[PDB]
Amino acid sequence: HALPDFTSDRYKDAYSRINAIVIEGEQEAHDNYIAIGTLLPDHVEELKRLAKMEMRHKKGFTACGKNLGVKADMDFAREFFAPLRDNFQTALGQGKTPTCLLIQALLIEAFAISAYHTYIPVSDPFARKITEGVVKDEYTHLNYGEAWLKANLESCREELLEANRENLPLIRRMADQVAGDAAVLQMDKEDLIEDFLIAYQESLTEIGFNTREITRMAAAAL
Ligand SMILES: CCOCCOCCOCCCCCCCCCCC=O
Ligand SMILES: [Fe+3]
Ligand SMILES: [Fe+3]
Repeated sequence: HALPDFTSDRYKDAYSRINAIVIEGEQEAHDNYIAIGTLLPDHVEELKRLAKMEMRHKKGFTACGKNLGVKADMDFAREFFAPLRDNFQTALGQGKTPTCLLIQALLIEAFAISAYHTYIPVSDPFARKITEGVVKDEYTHLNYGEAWLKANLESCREELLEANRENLPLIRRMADQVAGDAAVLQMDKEDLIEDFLIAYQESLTEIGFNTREITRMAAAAL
């Protein structure tokens, strides 16, 4: 806390959707951290700094698409995120800070970390430097969210178990929907799943969940 042919129509086609998802994910991260600031007004300056970070990342990932001569399929990306975006919006409107934090700071960050770690060894030299820069910049020891959830665990255990039950399957469906395009990019779905589960288990351990609790939570993916 072998390399694909980056110039082929097959590669560019799959990249148009993967690149769009990463770009949209970064925009949504910016919007979510600002929204979280309305729930945690004393966290506004840290959340503004984290939102500026994600926008820097959005620009770097936009340049990855441009460098390969690929037009990002933004409509596909907006639809890909719509279920999780809807649940974040519902929790936000209800003032459900633990749900908002689990979605953004835990699920989405672990999803991003796994994607970046899996992509790095199979990426083009331009995108590799951008992605490595993004991982060597997803940072505090604990996120605004480990740290707030670690500090507030006793008041929000049941909501966290509910948020996980509702949102972890959405993350699994997202991984299923993009597995084909990820394989075109020479990424193995099993590596993505393994890295996500490890990153998510690490965050849950840090927050104060025990092994049995984590096992039951990870099982909600099915
Ligand atoms: C239940 C296992 O779920 C496995 C999910 O594995 C991750 C597969 O994701 C590959 C698609 C790439 C999407 C990257 C998301 C970018 C979000 C960046 C937002 C920054 O906080
Ligand atoms: Fe990011
Ligand atoms: Fe992030």
